[PDB]
Amino acid sequence: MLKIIIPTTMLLPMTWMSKHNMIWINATVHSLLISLISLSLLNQLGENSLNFSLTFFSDSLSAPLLVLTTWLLPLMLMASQSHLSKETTTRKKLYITMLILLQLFLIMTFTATELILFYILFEATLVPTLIIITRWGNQTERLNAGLYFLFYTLAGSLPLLVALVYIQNTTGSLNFLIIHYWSHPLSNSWSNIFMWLACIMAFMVKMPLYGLHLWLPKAHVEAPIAGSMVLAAVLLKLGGYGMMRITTILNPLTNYMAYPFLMLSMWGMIMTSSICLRQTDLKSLIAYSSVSHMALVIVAIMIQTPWSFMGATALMIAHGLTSSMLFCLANTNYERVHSRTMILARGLQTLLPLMATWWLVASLTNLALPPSINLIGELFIITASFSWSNITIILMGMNMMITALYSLYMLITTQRGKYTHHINNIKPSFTRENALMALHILPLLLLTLNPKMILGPLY
Amino acid sequence: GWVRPDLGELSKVTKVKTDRPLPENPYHSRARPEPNPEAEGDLKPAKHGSRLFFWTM
Ligand SMILES: CCCCCCCCCCCCCCCCC[C@@H](O)O[C@H](CO[C@H](O)CCCCCCCCCCCCCCC)COP(=O)(O)OCC[N+](C)(C)C
Ligand SMILES: CCCCCCCC/C=C\CCCCCCCC(=O)O[C@H](COC(=O)CCCCCCC/C=C/CCCCCCCC)COP(=O)(O)OCCN
Repeated sequence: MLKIIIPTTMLLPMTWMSKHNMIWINATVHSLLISLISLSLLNQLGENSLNFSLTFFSDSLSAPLLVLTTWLLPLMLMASQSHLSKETTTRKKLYITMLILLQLFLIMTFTATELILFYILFEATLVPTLIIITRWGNQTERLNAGLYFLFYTLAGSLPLLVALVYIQNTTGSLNFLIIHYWSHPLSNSWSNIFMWLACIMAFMVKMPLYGLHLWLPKAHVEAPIAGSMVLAAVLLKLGGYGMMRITTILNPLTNYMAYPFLMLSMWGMIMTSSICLRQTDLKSLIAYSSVSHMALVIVAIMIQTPWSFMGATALMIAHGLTSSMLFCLANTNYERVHSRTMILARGLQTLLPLMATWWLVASLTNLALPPSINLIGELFIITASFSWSNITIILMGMNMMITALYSLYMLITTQRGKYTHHINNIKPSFTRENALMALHILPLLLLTLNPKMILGPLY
Repeated sequence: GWVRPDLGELSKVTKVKTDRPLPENPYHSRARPEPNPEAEGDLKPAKHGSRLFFWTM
């Protein structure tokens, strides 16, 4: 794992010692190179995970997440360098440094062998994200958003810290392999109930679970474009990865401790999808869509079947790509017209045709058109839920309809009709923006050909 | 034939010959508790270092 990690660290002084006009070029080139090297973790043994050393290991659950992180960094650099043009050299280097530190923390968190190291890195991701949001955020509301993002997260994660140190005192280890091989059932007692809650609530608030989701519209809407990209594509998946890891010590209690979280996630799926139908802000709509998708992932993890875990992995990856693409698409128009309101600019297909094609493809993967991997994940989760109880189809069926509705609503409102007469500063699409969209989209389509790579450990 | 002792003589510490046996336990002491065993052996480095959560040294 050292081969991936050291170069990422190297990226730091490479950008601090670069000429003022070459920072973006250098960072993008070597980020792409790092992504290529990482691509080699997808070779998986089968029966067990690849254990590089005592400290790091890679899984089939882990490999897809790492490749997505490393691939997301150059895209964030492409998306950032436009609105950061007026910035001083030192502040541009500081912004790139924040992004690099975030990538470094993320890679380590996914591959840490034991929970305490996972916890420390999973929490260290908070600092660069908060700095990005509050320092480079466009609006006044960013300060409030930063506080919401911090406090919601820490209120969940500190009980997890207490629970983890208690578990290592009683078991003797927090190493994930030892944790798995020496697993013993959790009795049904008040102590075990609160241990379960303390082990679960941090990852629940990271997802986010419905009702503990209020930080996400704030933080995802008030952040700069790269902040939003990394918040939706990767940082939401920390909760899913951590839950998939931690639920091995929680059996057989999960059988009934999962009921309220399943109820919240299914009904709130319906709720956030309906909310997307009456939204005046375009980033707000994409944020709530992310919430709806992660509710599906929460259900999949709580019901604890091989098909549900496979579907959850596929949906996490597909959501990460699609949501980042949608945020970038919204940001291009925002850059044009300097407002987030969805009905301000209309009929953009008449003015920007290729960007309208990108819009259509992103909207089609958001509603999970077959045979995209979005539908693969959603279908696997829906089947597992059907096995869990046949009545889930009603909720699942309803959600599919509302998602199609708001996806095509967004597409029709922004691209179709007639253009607003007054706005006359809509310039042709830049090569940078088109290439950013293609680099989001091509990987998703390519993934359909080889579905097993994003499927996970259960496969 | 009595000679008055000179200055400084009655305050001498002198020796006494006696048949009285020297008392063995004039304090009536109990038996002292046993000490703790002791430190012994060669010092080997701690197995697997410190063993703090994730540290390998
Ligand atoms: C808005 C989103 C927030 C996040 C959602 C958090 C969800 C947390 C809810 C926790 C799920 C259930 C908790 C415990 C499981 C059962 C609870 C209890 O009511 O069940 C009965 C328990 O009996 C009684 O109900 C006692 C509990 C009643 C006192 C709790 C107060 C509940 C009021 C609701 C307050 C809201 C809590 C959340 C705050 C936001 C079962 O009978 P019994 O077999 O005997 O007890 C089993 C435990 N044994 C085996 C050790 C004996
Ligand atoms: C952003 C919002 C997130 C909010 C999350 C809050 C809930 C977190 C889960 C519960 C937190 C505290 C759990 C304690 C950590 C686990 C430690 C443990 O398991 O030890 C238990 C101890 O269990 C406890 O003491 C826990 C009692 C609760 C004390 C603090 C109460 C705080 C509020 C509790 C309810 C809220 C939890 C769910 C709320 C979710 C958020 C809405 C058993 O050990 P022993 O003492 O040795 O018992 C057996 C030997 N006789």
